[PDB]
Amino acid sequence: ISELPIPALAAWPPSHLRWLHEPLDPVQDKAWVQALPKVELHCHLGGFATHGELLHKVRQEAANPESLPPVRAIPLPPGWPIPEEPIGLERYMRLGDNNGSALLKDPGCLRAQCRLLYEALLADHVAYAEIRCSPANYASASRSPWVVLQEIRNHFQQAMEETPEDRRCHVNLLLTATREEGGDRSRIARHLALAITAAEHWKNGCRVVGVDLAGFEDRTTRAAMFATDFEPVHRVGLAVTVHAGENDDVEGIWQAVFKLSARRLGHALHLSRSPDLLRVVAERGIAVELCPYANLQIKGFPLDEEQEGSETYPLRGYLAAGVAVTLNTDNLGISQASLTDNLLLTARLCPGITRLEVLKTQVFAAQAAFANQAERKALWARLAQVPVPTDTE
Amino acid sequence: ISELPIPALAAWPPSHLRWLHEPLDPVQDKAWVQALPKVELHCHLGGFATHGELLHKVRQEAANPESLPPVRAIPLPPGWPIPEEPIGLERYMRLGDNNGSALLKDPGCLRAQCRLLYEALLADHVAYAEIRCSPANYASASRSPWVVLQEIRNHFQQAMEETPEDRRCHVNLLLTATREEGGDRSRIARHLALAITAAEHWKNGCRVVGVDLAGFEDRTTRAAMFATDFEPVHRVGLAVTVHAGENDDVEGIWQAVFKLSARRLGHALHLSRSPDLLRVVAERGIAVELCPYANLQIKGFPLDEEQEGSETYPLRGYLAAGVAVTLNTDNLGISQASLTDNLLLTARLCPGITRLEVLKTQVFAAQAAFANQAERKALWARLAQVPVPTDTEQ
Amino acid sequence: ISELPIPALAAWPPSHLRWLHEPLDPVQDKAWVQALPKVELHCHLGGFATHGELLHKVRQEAANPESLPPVRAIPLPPGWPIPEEPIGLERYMRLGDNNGSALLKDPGCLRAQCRLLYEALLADHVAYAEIRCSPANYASASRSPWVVLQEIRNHFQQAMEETPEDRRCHVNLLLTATREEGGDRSRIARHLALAITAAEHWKNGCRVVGVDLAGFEFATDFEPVHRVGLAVTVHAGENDDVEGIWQAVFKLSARRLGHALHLSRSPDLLRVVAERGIAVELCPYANLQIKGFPLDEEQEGSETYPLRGYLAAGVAVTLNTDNLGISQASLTDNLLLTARLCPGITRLEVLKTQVFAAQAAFANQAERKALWARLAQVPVPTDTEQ
Amino acid sequence: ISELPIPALAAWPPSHLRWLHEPLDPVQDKAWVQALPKVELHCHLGGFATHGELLHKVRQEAANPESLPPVRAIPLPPGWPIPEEPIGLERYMRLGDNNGSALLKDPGCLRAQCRLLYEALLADHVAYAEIRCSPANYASASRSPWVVLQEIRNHFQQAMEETPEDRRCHVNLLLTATREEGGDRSRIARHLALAITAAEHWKNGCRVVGVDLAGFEDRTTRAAMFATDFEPVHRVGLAVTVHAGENDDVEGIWQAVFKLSARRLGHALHLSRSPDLLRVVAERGIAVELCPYANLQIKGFPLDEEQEGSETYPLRGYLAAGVAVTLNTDNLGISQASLTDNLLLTARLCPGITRLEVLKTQVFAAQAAFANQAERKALWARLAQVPVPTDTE
Amino acid sequence: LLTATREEGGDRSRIARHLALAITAAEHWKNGCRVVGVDLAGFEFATDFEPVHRVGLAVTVHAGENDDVE
Amino acid sequence: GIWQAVFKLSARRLGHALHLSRSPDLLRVVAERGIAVELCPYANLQIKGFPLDEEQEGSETYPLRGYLAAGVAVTLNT
Ligand SMILES: Nc1ncnc2c1ncn2[C@@H]1O[C@H](COP(=O)(O)OP(=O)(O)OP(=O)(O)O)[C@@H](O)[C@H]1O
Ligand SMILES: Nc1ncnc2c1ncn2[C@@H]1O[C@H](COP(=O)(O)OP(=O)(O)OP(=O)(O)O)[C@@H](O)[C@H]1O
Ligand SMILES: Nc1ncnc2c1ncn2[C@@H]1O[C@H](COP(=O)(O)OP(=O)(O)OP(=O)(O)O)[C@@H](O)[C@H]1O
Ligand SMILES: Nc1ncnc2c1ncn2[C@@H]1O[C@H](COP(=O)(O)OP(=O)(O)OP(=O)(O)O)[C@@H](O)[C@H]1O
Ligand SMILES: [Mg+2]
Ligand SMILES: [Mg+2]
Ligand SMILES: [Zn+2]
Ligand SMILES: [Zn+2]
Ligand SMILES: [Zn+2]
Repeated sequence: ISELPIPALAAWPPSHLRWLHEPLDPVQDKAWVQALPKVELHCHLGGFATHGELLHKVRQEAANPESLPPVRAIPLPPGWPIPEEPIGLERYMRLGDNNGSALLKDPGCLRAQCRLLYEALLADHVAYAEIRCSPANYASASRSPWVVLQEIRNHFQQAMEETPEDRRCHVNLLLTATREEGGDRSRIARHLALAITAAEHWKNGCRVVGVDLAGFEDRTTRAAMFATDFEPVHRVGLAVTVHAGENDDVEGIWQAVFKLSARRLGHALHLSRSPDLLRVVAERGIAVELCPYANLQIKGFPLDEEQEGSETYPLRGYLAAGVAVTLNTDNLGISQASLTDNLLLTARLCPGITRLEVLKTQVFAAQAAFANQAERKALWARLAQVPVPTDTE
Repeated sequence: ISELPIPALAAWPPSHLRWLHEPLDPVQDKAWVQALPKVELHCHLGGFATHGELLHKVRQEAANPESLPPVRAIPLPPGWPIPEEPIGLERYMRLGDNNGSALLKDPGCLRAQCRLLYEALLADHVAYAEIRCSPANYASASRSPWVVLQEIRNHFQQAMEETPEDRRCHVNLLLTATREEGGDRSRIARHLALAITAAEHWKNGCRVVGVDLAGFEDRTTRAAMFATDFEPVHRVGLAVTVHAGENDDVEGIWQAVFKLSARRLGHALHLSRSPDLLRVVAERGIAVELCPYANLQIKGFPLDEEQEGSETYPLRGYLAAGVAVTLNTDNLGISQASLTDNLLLTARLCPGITRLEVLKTQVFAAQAAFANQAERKALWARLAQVPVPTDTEQ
Repeated sequence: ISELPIPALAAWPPSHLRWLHEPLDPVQDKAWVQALPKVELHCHLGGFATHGELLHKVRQEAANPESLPPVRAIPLPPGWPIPEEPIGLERYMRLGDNNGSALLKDPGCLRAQCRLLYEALLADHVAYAEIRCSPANYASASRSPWVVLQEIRNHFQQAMEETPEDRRCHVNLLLTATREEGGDRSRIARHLALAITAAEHWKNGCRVVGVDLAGFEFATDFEPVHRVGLAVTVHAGENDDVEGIWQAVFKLSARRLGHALHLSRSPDLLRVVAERGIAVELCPYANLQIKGFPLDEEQEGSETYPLRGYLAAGVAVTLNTDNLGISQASLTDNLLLTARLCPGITRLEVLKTQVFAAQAAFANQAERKALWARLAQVPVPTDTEQ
Repeated sequence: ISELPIPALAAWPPSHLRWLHEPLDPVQDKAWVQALPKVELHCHLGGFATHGELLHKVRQEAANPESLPPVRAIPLPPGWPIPEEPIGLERYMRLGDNNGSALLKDPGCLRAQCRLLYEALLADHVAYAEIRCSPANYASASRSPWVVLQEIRNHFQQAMEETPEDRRCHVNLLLTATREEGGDRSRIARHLALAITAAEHWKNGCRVVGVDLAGFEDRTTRAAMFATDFEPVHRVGLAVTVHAGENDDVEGIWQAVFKLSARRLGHALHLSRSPDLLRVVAERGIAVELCPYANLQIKGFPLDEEQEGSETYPLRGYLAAGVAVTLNTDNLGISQASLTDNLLLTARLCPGITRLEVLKTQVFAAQAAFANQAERKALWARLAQVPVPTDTE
Repeated sequence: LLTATREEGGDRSRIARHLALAITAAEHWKNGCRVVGVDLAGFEFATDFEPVHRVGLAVTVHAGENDDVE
Repeated sequence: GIWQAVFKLSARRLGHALHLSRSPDLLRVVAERGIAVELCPYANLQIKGFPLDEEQEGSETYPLRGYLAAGVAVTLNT
């Protein structure tokens, strides 16, 4: 019974302790997954309402109506949400363009984004979430990057107060730095000053808990990421999370762990190919952020297989290796899946996956989260509220 | 019309122009200096209402008039503000313990501090001021350093908008990297991060224009500050001023100019010892900001000497070497002297200083201010209104 | 129920769960701490038997009996498990000069030293131990530091195979690279290169798991160490700078801090050290004898022992013995004197220090599964009658 | 009379002041500009007698006439000095091949290049000149770079002492480190060491006032410059000037102002592209030295336009932004025109340029010059004799 | 040989002036008496002597007043 | 590269230093400090290629004799 992830999970009927050790079914477990207290660690604010009804619930709430960019017709590929072929990384980002930097440069639209994203998290029974936003991308002449960030924190804090304590998703903000750094260096340290300042203005509720180092994928940005002083952010308590991904550079992942002191690696899909890096990423406690739907639509993986293979999703191999893996959503709108759908899609990507393994990902996520001693004492008290199975056999 | 700093002093009557070249009279010219549109560059906000009737008025404005610390009795040296013998900076910095860290943590006391200070700036006819504040010292559990800073800016911004354009003193903010109390890399990283964010939150009115690198005296405070990357400060447009008082350390001034890229030197009273450093300061146009009363009280100088001596005030020596010298007040309350008084003391401190030297120091200050093109155009328009003399009869 | 660190403490009768939350008895619980499966993370090989009778046993079975330097004179301070006053560190080092570099720079003696130390670990019911050695300190003109290290590993490896698997104490080596503030810097280079080479040589049984740092309390010297999967632990004893623990965590990439008794001074270091999982190695007897702490106080003051404060803050605190012979106290004794130093320490906290050590050990996946299973069999209480 | 650059312009009658604010006429103002006390801050010694009669005058005074290189065929592009199309830097550099480090290696020819150049400076009524030379390029087996530098300084000093004080141009020397790509980084060390030695040797008359980083237009010598430790040249009182490379890079300029402590920038024609860099350059007081003819022939700009544009000469944009802009001649021989000719071209390159703008540029040059307190007090006394207009209406 | 002596927090201009003088004199004279190297009476500064090595000047370290192999 | 090897790697031998004569200062430093230049004739010919069976010393000729005449310690290897 010691193999169980949660201490409260041991004191169950013996039948359920055998059900949890049985492979998860992606069709009949939609109700059990839909009630699990979940943790979200890789969520982008810009890619939430990128098309559909949500894209018009935000545009109808704009402060000024006549300034919104006209809705362009971005054709979602066929087979979507599950494309028959990968669409690449560049096409994946371009899919969500009716939101982000063009729709949320408005007090009204940005408030519909924060408020609509919180209800979606509550609809998925998420107990903790680190939302990744770029305030510097949304700043107009009158709206400073601090004004934008100060409103995002206040909108989420307002949502967290109107809900009861037991149905309350605790939202924390990660500040991402990407895109513009390829043409300047002032922005890389202009964005690290917000985090240091934002990490001190607020001490309770919604807080800026870390700095998200997007742009670690490119090579010139990586030149400026190690050409920047990161000790000031380390002293102030901010944690560092990095985007790995298409660039399959083992040397890049090595520098982040030991030069930037990164505590989480995003989209580390090619980590098993280096056996020496896997151990270091497994003994030091580094948490890997995996996104099932967002990786199938950008890289492609075999679905509905029978036995493990050479191009299988690395979720199973990481768990055996001891790596602390976590399943996330990446882009709730640019993709079409909630945190429940992603957890269910890891039964057609990873053959033989156990239901208890789905619970371990929410225990690893509950330890990788950049929360304090108070936030992480109410998160574990909510993961112990896992619902009893509906079938049991 | 050969060597005239202000260009409005060219259609100047020859009788008055010759009067401009005569030595300044400390007692008679008090009325003329009082009407001069001056520039302030070294003014510590927390040393304004240190004692006297001004200290009390900051204390009935307290939002919570029960947590106010008691009034500690801090006697002044006899003969203040002109002490018989210099008291040193350690004793000097303790005279203003009734205001500062204790007090100014109440939101009401800070608002009175900012508004009362602005009133004293209009009384001296100051056209541009750069107040040095440390928001990290007035912060509490419910008041972060950013909240304190945003309150200080909005108190000065309101006062600016309530004044006519022709009689308005434009106030800017400098963030001070504190003395030996500072030096921790977790504290100098917070001070610079706040300055970078505040340098961009505001683009009109009262603004944050630079960081004051106090504690340069401490040898342990150095090399924690040379170990921090000041490049992001320079990229965002923040100017660096170094508070180089209370020693002759020639190898520290050399590194501030060329490593920290500092643009102003505070209390550089030993520049004449190193002629090589004096040429670099004069040629590169680094402004040396001198504080007459604060220097006389802290370290002492001869007064009313007939001829220039070895220990004489270096104000005229700096001017002869083409150094952009500026005269400031340092601490309005602790020193117990206004900007007008500081200019008049130069006659006693520096023998034979002409009335054109005083006007030159104000032109030097206008060039050394951390002001953008919009504020410079307004400051230059105010410096062209030189008051007409009254005693041009000898 | 979701507060015990092992999913086996929960499924007990109600009274046992109630006896754990009571303060640990430093007398009655002697028979129960002795039966606990402990984990040792701060043990020095050069201080096992520095005087007494075990000095003779190591001295008896040398291989060059005409070389053994004569026994010097070591006055133990008054009583000494527990000194009346601190003796300092530099004095504390010289309390064990009858054993170490001199005696162990002889093939026969070094066999006894590793053979006897493993004997002590078994008697204490230790399921895991990371021993610290300095092979370059035992080298001669015909016994290179590699030869010394290879002998040490096989002596521990031989003992492990001679003991049954149920009672086996898995031992791993931890090379100590000490910063000579006056001495030559080559021995820093030799030790690091020796650990980088030993990392790949052995993959089963006794292994060289990491490098220890007695000094710098060196950033560029440790980049190669991190490539080969070696974990660095930094001594943080004498001196009281925060900037040393601040550059050990983020420049040397340290994963364990030894004798860090002044973390509470800084309020940001405690959060960082308690949010990244950095473990603090504490030695009750060694810290008491070196620096001195109030004992038997009925309340927690300003100078009290920081174990309970660290535990409240979430810092992963382990309890160790540092030097066995020099301190003259076993792991159970160190685990019992903590009650005297820390008033109100519950007996579940003592169980907490062992779980934290299990997560702090430099063992691999296979090593951890044997260590975790062995910790599952927690001994049932004996004196539960009140 | 509150923004007049020169204090002596306030005493003018209030009828010429109206003329002073009118746009510069490049045809009717030839006589007025020719009598203006001018300042030359960018003038290469090796590109003066590159062709024409001046080349043969220099070639005729050689001490070793048998060693004179043959006069090669250098065809100037058609339409010179106003090329029909830009000819580029590399082609522009090769126009001055009949003069340079071929004739100047002869001690006799060096006198002609140094004494004829001074005679061309008095024709333009220049009150202060900063000639930049590379003594290491004219060295021989029996003539070290220090020997060449002594002759250059003493040839200009002799001419300076044979001219009246109210008619004498004060010539100062700048040493150029011309970026040998990798093969010779000892040339940079040799160049900087020569400047430091000469910075203390002479304290009166002609002096070595600074070092010219003409090699900043590269990528490996820019890296060589950025690791050269310019600290010693800063302690001996030497100023630093940097050639803003033809490559449109902003990261180089940011390091020239804050890492090399440069006090001037040469051909900084792309400062407006970064609005944050133009603000720092305008506030710190860095002087941008612009050559109209050298820029119109190398890069090419629209001429005689009736209004501004997206490709117009950046003189007006820099002046409006509060930047210290100076007009120079660069290579006075290769460009085939004088300082007076360059000033009148701004009426064609920059439409609407006023006659008070050219006066401002001379005031900017007088403040950007690397002169001491003695040479500056004599330069201002010469700039106060502004010639009275000959038209007035 | 030109001696570039580090001072106890004294002057730093002479350590650079002597190095520049040595670099110039190494190329100035090629017969008879010559400047053949620089003497370092301090640091016993690694970024201050790259120009010395790039020109072929030999350096001799003038150790003293200490017993340190470092 | 030959500069950083000598003065930053503290090299005592240089392998395949066929372009030493391009920098007279570097050649003089190598000769004076006694740094040995190890040359491989067949490997250099097969990789770089040099004229063969000439009668005089050309610009592209193999740099052995030039290095020996300059006082450099040259070694021939396989
Ligand atoms: N897979 C990825 N790889 C690299 N960068 C990514 C990736 N996914 C998101 N980003 C970065 O995340 C940043 C934040 O995206 P977000 O969804 O919050 O909207 P946004 O900033 O408005 O987007 P955009 O930059 O596309 O207009 C974007 O700048 C994008 O550069
Ligand atoms: N060297 C200095 N460093 C920092 N602040 C200074 C200094 N000299 C004067 N001050 C004033 O101190 C203010 C912040 O510090 P604080 O008000 O606590 O003063 P203090 O000198 O530390 O002591 P006190 O509060 O007793 O006056 C600054 O805004 C400035 O007004
Ligand atoms: N508790 C400690 N604190 C600091 N340094 C220590 C400590 N214990 C040992 N060292 C250092 O580690 C080395 C000794 O390690 P070890 O105890 O394994 O061998 P030893 O037999 O005691 O050696 P030696 O006789 O050379 O001291 C020496 O550098 C000693 O300074
Ligand atoms: N416009 C320019 N941009 C960049 N570098 C330049 C420019 N003009 C000249 N230089 C550099 O200045 C160096 C010295 O120029 P100068 O005219 O004084 O010498 P020179 O005798 O003409 O030299 P050379 O024969 O090598 O061209 C030239 O070698 C060239 O490297
Ligand atoms: Mg010992
Ligand atoms: Mg030429
Ligand atoms: Zn992300
Ligand atoms: Zn001050
Ligand atoms: Zn040039």
